[PDB]
Amino acid sequence: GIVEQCCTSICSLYQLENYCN
Amino acid sequence: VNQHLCGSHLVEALYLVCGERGFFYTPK
Ligand SMILES: [Zn+2]
Repeated sequence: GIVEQCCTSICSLYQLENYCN
Repeated sequence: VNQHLCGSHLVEALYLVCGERGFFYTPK
C-alpha cells in the first residue's frame, strides 16, 4: 500500500515512518 | 502512474526517514 498511498498523493515523513522496521 | 519510477523515489525517502531502523521494500 505504500505505492498506492504515496504515488498518487504526497506522503509526509510522518506517514512514511509507518513503513520503517 | 509509473509505479516503477515512483518506487525509486519511495526507496530513497524511506532510506532518509528510517535511517538505522531500516525497512523492507515490497512492491505489492
Ligand atoms: Zn524520478
